Amino acid sequence: MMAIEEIAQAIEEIAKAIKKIAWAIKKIAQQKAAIEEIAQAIEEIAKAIKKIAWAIKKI
Amino acid sequence: MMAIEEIAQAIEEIAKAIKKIAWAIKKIAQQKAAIEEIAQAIEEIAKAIKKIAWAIKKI
Amino acid sequence: MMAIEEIAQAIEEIAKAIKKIAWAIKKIAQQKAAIEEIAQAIEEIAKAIKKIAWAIKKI
Amino acid sequence: MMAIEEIAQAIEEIAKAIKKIAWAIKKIAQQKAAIEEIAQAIEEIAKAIKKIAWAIKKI
Repeated sequence: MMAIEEIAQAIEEIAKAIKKIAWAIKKIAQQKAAIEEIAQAIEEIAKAIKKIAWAIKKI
Repeated sequence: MMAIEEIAQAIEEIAKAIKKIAWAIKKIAQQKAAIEEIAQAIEEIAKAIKKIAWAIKKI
Repeated sequence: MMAIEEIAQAIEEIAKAIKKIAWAIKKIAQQKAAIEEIAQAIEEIAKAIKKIAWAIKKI
Repeated sequence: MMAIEEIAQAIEEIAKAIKKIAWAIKKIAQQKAAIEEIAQAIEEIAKAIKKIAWAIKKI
């Protein structure tokens, strides 16, 4: 019970950190067209990882 | 039921975003021999992650 | 039994290696504001992955 | 049955591709002390991911 909830909470933290990485790569691309594509893909991965955390919560 | 299907759908989105990252690293390598090796490996990871999403669907 | 314990031990090793990556990116940022943000996010991911390993142990 | 075996096979492919990434980052570091640390950490992650694939096989 509590173990699966701990896993979901940890996965939520991972999604938040991956979104922070996407923003930083955006700023690197500003300082680039290919790097911007990487940052937008990383943002989509963060969104999907947050969806996984919620589904694990439902389990 | 619906939770495991949500996980598979999210993993499919992750594989699509990782394939987008592989293409972008390819274009960086054009702008490199080692970087091209990284892009080809990332493409194989995207292919394997999509296989994982389908197997989770079967579960 | 032993298989789930093996998975947790492997995930612990992954968290240790991700923390090593975060430190190395810190040193790259010293040699940078965006790169430092990436290193701090990677450290948080390592912390969360270690939490996942312990929860899998409890399972 | 077959779904869990498919997941293990896919995870084995991911470990092989991550080892290929580690070698490429090694060659980038040759072309660096921090980059070499990243490559050695990525190699350890590939080793751990292969251990996870085998434990999933045992499951």
